[PDB]
Amino acid sequence: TRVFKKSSPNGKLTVYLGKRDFVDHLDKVDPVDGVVLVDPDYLKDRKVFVTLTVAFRYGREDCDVLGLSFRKDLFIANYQAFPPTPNPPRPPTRLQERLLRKLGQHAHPFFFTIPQNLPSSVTLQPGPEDTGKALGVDFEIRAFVAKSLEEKSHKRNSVRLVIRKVQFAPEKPGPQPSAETTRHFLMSDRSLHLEASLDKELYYHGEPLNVNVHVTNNSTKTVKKIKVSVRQYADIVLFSTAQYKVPVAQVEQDDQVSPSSTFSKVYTITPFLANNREKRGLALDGKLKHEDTNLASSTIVKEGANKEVLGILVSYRVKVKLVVSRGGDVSVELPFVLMHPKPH
Amino acid sequence: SFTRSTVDTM
Amino acid sequence: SDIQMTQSPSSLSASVGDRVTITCRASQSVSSAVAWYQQKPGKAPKLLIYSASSLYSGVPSRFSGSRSGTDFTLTISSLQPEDFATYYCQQYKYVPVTFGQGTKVEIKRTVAAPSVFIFPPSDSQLKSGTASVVCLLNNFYPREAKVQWKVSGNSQESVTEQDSKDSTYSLSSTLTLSKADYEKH
Amino acid sequence: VQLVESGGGLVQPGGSLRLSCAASGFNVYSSSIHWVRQAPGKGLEWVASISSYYGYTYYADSVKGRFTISADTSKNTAYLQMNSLRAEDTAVYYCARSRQFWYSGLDYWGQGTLVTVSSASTKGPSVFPLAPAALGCLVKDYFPEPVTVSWNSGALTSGVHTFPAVLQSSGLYSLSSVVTVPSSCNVNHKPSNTKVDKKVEP
Repeated sequence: TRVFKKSSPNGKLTVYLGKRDFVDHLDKVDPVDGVVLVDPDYLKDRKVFVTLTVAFRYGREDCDVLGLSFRKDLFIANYQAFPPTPNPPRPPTRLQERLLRKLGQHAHPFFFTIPQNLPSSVTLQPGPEDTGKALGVDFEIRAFVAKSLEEKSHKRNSVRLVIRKVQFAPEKPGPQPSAETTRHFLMSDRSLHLEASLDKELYYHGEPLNVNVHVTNNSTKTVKKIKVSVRQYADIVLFSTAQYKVPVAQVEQDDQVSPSSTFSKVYTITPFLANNREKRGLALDGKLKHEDTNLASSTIVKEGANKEVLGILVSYRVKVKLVVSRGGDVSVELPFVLMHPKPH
Repeated sequence: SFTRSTVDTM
Repeated sequence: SDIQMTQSPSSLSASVGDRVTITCRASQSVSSAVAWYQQKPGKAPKLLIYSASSLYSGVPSRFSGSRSGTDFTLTISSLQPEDFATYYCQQYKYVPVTFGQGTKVEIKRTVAAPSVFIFPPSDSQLKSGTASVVCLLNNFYPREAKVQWKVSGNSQESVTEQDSKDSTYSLSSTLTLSKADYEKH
Repeated sequence: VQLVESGGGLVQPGGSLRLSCAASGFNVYSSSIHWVRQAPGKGLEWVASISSYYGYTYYADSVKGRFTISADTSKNTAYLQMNSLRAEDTAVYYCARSRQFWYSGLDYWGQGTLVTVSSASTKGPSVFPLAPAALGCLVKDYFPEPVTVSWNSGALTSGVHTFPAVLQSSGLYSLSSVVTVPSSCNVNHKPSNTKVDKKVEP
C-alpha cells in the first residue's frame, strides 16, 4: 500500500514510484511503471519527459575534484510524459490507476519495458588508495521538463533517482558438480589420482562449502601441503574482452600424504567479506547510495547464448592445490554458483 | 533531499 | 537518537473471544520495521507479527495488525484460554532497538469478597526482637485494594499470581516494626 | 535446531564473569547473535549485538567499554564478557539469533539464564509460625533462592497459598505460606542444605 516518491529541489515537480527493485524470471521482467505529479501552470509552455538510462559509471557524484566516470551510455530510452500520449503500452497499470484516483487530474502515468539483454546492477569495491567511489554499472531514472529533448538540463527542473535490478535463484536443482584428475610420472606407470566433489551445485551466502576431496597417491612422491581456495571471476566487457580474477577465501591444512596411500577428507571453506575490506577490485552487489552489502551475487545467463557482453559478468569457481615434493604440483578446478534465494 | 513513502487512500 | 516507546493500554482484562486492541506509539516515524512479541510468565519470548503485517508460521490466523502513520495496532480475533500473557512492541530500523513496556492480559470475573485475617508475631518472633504484623487478603477481586494500618509505612505487600481455580487473587501484607514500637500502641 | 547456554551464578559487585551460548542447527555466519537481559519486574533490555559476517560490534550506552563480546567460528559459540559489575545489572539474560539476509526479528530464543549480583551470603531459613480461620508459616532472613515449603510434608495442598519471596532492605529474602483451616510446615532450603519443620496450634 505504501508508495515511494521523489520531488524536485524546487518542490514543484514530484515523481512517484511504487517499487524500488525489479526482478527477471529468465523470460520476462517486471515493467517500470509510475506517475509524475506536476501542475502545468508552472511550465505553461514546456513539455515533460521521463528517461531510462543505464551507464558504466565510475567514481562518486558529490562534486569530487577528479576526472569523473567514463560515461558510456549502454542503453537509453525516452518517453513523452507531457503532453499526454496515447493509451499504449498497452493499458494503464493498476497501481497507476490507484494513484490517479488518489491525486486526480495532474497525475500522468508512464510505461517502460526493460530489454532482456541487459546486465545486472553490480559495483566494484573502492580502494583505500583511490578517492571517492569506484566503477560500476548502475540504473537511473531521470525526469525533466523542457521545450525540446536537447534543451540544456537544469538542476531545479530535472530529478534523478536510482533503481536496482536483481535476479533470484531458480527452484530447479542442476547436475551434481564433481571433478577428477589422474597424473602419472614421466617414465614409471605409477600415477596420482585425485577426485573432488561438492554437496550441491547451488548454495547460499554464509553457508559453509563442504568440499569432498579424495586423494589416491599410489605414487613415489610425497605431497607436502594441501591448499583449497575459491576464486571469483569478473568479466569486464565494454569494447574489449577482460576478466579480473581475485581470490576471496583460502584455507590450508598441514597434512602429509604418504606415497602408495589413499587419503580422503571433507574440508570447510566459507566466503565472507569481513577479511577483504581492503582488497581492491572486489565485486559487490549494487548499493543504493553507499550502504554495505554481501559479495556480488552470481548472475546466471539466460537460456539463449547470444552475446550479452554489455557490462559485468560474474562467476565463482573452487580450486584445490596439492603441494607435491620436487615439483609436479597438480591442481583441480570446479565451477559453482552462489547467489540469493527467492524471498516471499 | 532524500526519498519518502506516503499515503495510498481508497 | 533514542526513539520513545508508548504502548497503550498498559494492561486490561476481557473475556473469551472478545474485541481486544493494543496500540503502539513511537516518537519517530518508522516505515514497517515493527515486530510483535509475546512472552508467557516464566518462559521464553516468542514473536507473533514481523514487519508489522506478516504473520509468522505456526501461528493462529486470529492475530492481525495494521499501521497508520506512527500508530501501530494489534488485533486478536478470539481470545484463546491460553493467550493470557504479556506483549511487547519492538522497532528495529534504528540503532539501538527500543522495546515496549509490556501488555499483560488477564481474564475477568465477578467481584469476590475477601477474607480479613490478622496474625500477630509468634513467641519465637517475640523473642527474636523484631515484631511483624501480617494481614491476609484472600479470594478477592480486583487486584487493586486499600487497607490501612492503625494500632503507616515500613510495610511490604505481596500478591500472588492469578489463581486459575477461581479466577481470584490472594494478598499478603506484613508490617514490620520493633518490640518497643509494637508495645507502644 | 536448539539453543543452549551456561555460565550463570552469583558474583560480588565490581568483579567480572564470562557467559557462553552455543548454537546448533544453523550457521553463525548466515545469522547474527543478540544478547538481551530481563530484570525482575522490568521488560527485556537489549545489551549488545555481533555480526560475524560483517565483522561489526555494538553495545548499549550503559555498558560502553564495560561489556565485551566474542565468538569462535569453529565451535559456533558466542561469548560475552562484562566487567565492573554493579547492583543494577542483575537480570535474566538471553541469547537469540536473527536471520542475516535479512533482518526479520528474533525467531529463535534460548531458555535463558539468570544473573544475580550482590554481597549477600548464604543464610538459612527462619520459620516463624502464624497462629490466630487460617494458619500460616513465615520464613524470613534466608539466602539464596529457592526454598521448598510444604505443609505436614505435603500431606494436603488444599487451602495452601504460598506467596512469592521478597527482598527487604536488610538484603535478605522472606516468603510465607498460609493454610486455610476454619475448624481444626516443612520447609527445605536446597542451596543452604537446611530443612526446618514446625507445628503451630491456636
